[PDB]
Amino acid sequence: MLKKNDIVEVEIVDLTHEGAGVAKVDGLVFFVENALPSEKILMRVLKVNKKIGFGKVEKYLVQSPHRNQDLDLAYLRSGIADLGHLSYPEQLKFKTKQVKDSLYKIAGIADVEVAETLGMEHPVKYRNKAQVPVRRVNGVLETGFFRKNSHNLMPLEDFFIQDPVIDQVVVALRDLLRRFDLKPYDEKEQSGLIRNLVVRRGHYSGQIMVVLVTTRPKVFRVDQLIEQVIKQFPEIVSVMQNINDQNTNAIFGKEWRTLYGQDYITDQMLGNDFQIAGPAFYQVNTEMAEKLYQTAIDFAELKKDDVIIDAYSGIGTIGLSVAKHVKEVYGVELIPEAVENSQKNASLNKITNAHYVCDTAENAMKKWLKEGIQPTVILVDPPRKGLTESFIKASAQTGADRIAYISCNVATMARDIKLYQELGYELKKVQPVDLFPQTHHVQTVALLSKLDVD
RNA sequence: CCGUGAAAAGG
Ligand SMILES: Nc1ncnc2c1ncn2[C@@H]1O[C@H](CSCC[C@H](N)C(=O)O)[C@@H](O)[C@H]1O
Ligand code: NI
Repeated sequence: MLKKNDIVEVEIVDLTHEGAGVAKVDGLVFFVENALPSEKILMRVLKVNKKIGFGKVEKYLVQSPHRNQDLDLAYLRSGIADLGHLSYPEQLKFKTKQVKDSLYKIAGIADVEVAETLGMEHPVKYRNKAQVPVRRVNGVLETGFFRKNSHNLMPLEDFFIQDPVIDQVVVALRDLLRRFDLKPYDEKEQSGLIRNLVVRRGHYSGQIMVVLVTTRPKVFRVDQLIEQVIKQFPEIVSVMQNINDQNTNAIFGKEWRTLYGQDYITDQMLGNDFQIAGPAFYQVNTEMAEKLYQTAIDFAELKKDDVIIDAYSGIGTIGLSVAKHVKEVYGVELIPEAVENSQKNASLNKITNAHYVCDTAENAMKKWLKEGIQPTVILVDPPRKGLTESFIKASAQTGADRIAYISCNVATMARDIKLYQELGYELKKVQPVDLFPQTHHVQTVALLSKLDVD
């Protein structure tokens, strides 16, 4: 039978969720990276069980017409750009296909129109944030990205999909951590000082926050290292320290300190100014977030008398960008630093009709139900894991006739939609947006609508 | 799920 690195000619017939190539081999399904439909490869088997297997391209016999390369002294996987070998138009078609397929396979919904993916004019160098691990590799302190399904660091200077300024700051920081001989983190030995570098840069403002993620409070010569980097990049207005002392894959720990300047940067979205703290979420592709937000606004058909609840509000980018053309905005957030951004961001743009709280989304709804606040619309933008049942049910009991659900994960979105249908919400429209070009990730906005009156 | 373009291990 087929066993580890036997060699076999196969033809790819489809692309998985992750963008891996599917091949059939004598009853078995094989998954293989950097192989597009139509391509014929010699395939070396990596592992094979009963049913499923994994394979690697030994040689390309015939390459797809849709392959990029061409481009270009790769950029070869790394982890960053797992759809980068695909031309950009086929990326869009793939993401549209992924939304239809999940809607059907999980929600059971065959009967809805899924618009084609709204692509990016220049789908490169788009990321306003870099979270870079710092490790010891072949003697030397290195910045880079983990290989898929590993914590094997691949040294890197060019990151392809990042704002190129962020790239330079990371390389400058790397050169300064070598020269001041600061000690990189080691996961196994549980030793060292420098765990991660985080660099965020305003898309419109150009203001940079640097975060040093470290295992301990004390960093020898930190002020001298700040002074050097601030000389090279005078757009740096914030240098912060995060202390993460735990054996965990979470990048950030509990404690934050300001080593230099402010503990926020300012950026603009939709002509409103927003202050952004280090641990607050901010969409990593601003240009496309602006179209995603606009899309959500147009789906929701707001009027001057509407009362919006902004669940999972963050720093209130959605909330406050609708606040001018509605009656009231009510927002719930998880982490204080972001709510205090919210209240300050309201103040900053002279918005009196937006009301933020700290809480879980469920409780603020419970409090708002008892308080007598009657919302017309619900805007939710949850993380990858989606919504909880408890939130879905509490949201459906407000009588809100419209729900705009913004999602960065179709799997959970669909599950959540299926629930909302059993509580009298019909899925009216769905619009994928390409927030993460060259990756398998897809951003969607779905509009949900009250039929029943209950 | 902790867990955030990648994100082992361990819960
Ligand atoms: N159960 C819950 N209740 C309220 N907020 C939550 C939550 N779970 C996660 N969150 C928060 O919801 C946010 C999702 S990110 C959405 C923020 C917004 N689009 C922006 O651009 O700023 C995160 O900040 C997260 O901390
Ligand atoms: Ni995925």
